[PDB]
Amino acid sequence: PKNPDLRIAQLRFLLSLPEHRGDAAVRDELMAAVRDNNMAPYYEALCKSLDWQIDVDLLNKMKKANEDELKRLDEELEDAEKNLGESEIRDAMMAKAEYLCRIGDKEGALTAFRKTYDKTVALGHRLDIVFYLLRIGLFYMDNDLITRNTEKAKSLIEEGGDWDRRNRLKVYQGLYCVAIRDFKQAAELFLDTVSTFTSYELMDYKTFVTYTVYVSMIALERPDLREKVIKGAEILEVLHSLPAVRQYLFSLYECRYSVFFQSLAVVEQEMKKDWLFAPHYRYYVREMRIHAYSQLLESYRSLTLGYMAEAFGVGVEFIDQELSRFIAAGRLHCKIDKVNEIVETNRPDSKNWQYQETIKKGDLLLNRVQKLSRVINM
Amino acid sequence: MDDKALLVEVQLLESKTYHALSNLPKARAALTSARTTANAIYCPPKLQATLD
Amino acid sequence: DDEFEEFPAEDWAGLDEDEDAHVWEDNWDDDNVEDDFSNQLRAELEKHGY
Repeated sequence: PKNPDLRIAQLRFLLSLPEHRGDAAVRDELMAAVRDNNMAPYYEALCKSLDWQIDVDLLNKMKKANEDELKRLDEELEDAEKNLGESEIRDAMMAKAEYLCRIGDKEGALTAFRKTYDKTVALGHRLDIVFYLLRIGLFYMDNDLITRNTEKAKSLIEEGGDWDRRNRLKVYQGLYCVAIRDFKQAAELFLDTVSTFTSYELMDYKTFVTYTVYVSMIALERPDLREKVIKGAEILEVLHSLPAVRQYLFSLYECRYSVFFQSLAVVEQEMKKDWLFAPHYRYYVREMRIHAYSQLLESYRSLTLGYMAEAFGVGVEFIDQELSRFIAAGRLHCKIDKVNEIVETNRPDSKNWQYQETIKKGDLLLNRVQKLSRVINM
Repeated sequence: MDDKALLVEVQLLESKTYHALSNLPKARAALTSARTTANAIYCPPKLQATLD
Repeated sequence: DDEFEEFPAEDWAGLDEDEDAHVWEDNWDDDNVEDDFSNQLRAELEKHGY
């Protein structure tokens, strides 16, 4: 239906340093526009970029003509006949997404889809509206609709058939991301699906595999990710198709940090132009850095800063600053020494960490039990 | 098509490529299908040797 | 249950539009400034030979 993110994120929403404000991407968006003529991408285009040019209404004329003709056709087919369930009405709303979603908006289409959902019985229509409006709320920054539709599908709709919702975790790539959800869950369903994709509507297979690798290597640093993302068959095959992603993954796995950072810079930049850009490109490149640092610091007791810089890319002072910032944040258990130029790891053994966790969890439980006891018996 | 010797050739080639892509389980599945479809056909000594 | 009216229940103005209204539990480190990666790397090794 509407695959290429409508080029709108890369379009003039990536100005300044990314600078993406006019290029062949605008051409691609405009050809996707003129075919099935649309004015909805022209809202902001009626405001800031190509505000009041000749084409702005020179397309609007036959666009309005075509949409009026097709809406008239749908209204005639809806009033003349009385088709029930999955019917010409659902055709009217699916067009209305191919239309007013790409004429003016989702609101009319959301209403029409709600109506036909009240009228229909089968489930793929509900998944259709889920992904329709997930992408629409990626155009207009909507998440409550996505989670409402996801709950409707998973909790209630998924009692007949199955095998569909999994990829609609794409929202979970960007829901709780900068703490827990750019990974963990977003990887455990990408992995569970990479064998059986069957959802080419949202994204091609290669892009899906890149997303899966990206989220899995932040979900799993070396907790035997290899059992699922390196020994994985389909992932390996598509990586044979994608040299850059394969190098970026195996560099981290094979402790080739010098090239892992160059791969991570490339990932950051190519990630800064996506539906995934605005949410967490900064966060992802911080987390992967911390992950690689912890991987190197593990299996070491005291590392010379020079050895780090020569083996971790560059920047003795750069590495000093980064380690300082990351230890200050509480992650990356290690203590950095100055001009002696040593970095000492202070990872507590199992017993000491166990005692600390006992203290923490028991303090939580004790505060809870104290509160409970005091509100009872006055 | 009733032709199977060429079918076995194609299945073996598919398994070879699948192995070359590190897609080992799917390569094994294609090889098993080739073996099944060859245990019912002439399978000349070259094809048998190649399959083994 | 006490409503603690002795402390004025500080009204959140007019429930004005927030920053994001996102679901996005973040940390203290997400608010700093950064300048990509590769620039740093070349800028710190061409002094020694890159």
